[PDB]
Amino acid sequence: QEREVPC
Amino acid sequence: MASMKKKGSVVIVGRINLSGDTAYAQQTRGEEGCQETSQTGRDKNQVEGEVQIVSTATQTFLATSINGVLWTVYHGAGTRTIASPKGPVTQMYTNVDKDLVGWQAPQGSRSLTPCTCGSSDLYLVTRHADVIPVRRRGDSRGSLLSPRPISYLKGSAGGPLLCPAGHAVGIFRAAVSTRGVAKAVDFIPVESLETTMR
Ligand SMILES: [Zn+2]
Repeated sequence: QEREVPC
Repeated sequence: MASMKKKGSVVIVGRINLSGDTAYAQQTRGEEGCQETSQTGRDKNQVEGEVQIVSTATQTFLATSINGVLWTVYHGAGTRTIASPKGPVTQMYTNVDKDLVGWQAPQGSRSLTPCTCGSSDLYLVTRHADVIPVRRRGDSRGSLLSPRPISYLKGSAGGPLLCPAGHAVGIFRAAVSTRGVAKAVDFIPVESLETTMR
């Protein structure tokens, strides 16, 4: 499942 | 109490040079100088350009000047001051809910202008100085035309998404990843910065 990864 | 420490300032350690035909990263301060400058908050280096490379003790990421404010992400900078020729400069804007902070733009910096084109063909400038096409997919989402591993985008938060005319459309904050592959990006739209300023 797609997740947000802070960059 | 006596031995309580303070967090250092965010320090400008380089820039993404966009002044010419070729985008490239430049380093303006090495590790030891960065550490010293973070503790004093005093950075006498001349600043140039729109996109700075910035460091804390634990992260290196980007910061972008738009309308005379140097913007970056809360998740990178926290509430930290930024080092400047006159000492630490306190944040002018702090918004954890937007993942957004800003300081007065350093003298010598150049600012991008907010985009009024209402266009969906965008370009993301990364910490490695690549300019990657991004199709806008919502107010805060865009798709990468070519997927990248998340490793590639780490350290680029705070950098700009630009329109074809070179206006600021948003500030990149997070990869949208599946099994380590980024097919899309989450960003803070410039309109949100504009509301913050007014
Ligand atoms: Zn535009």
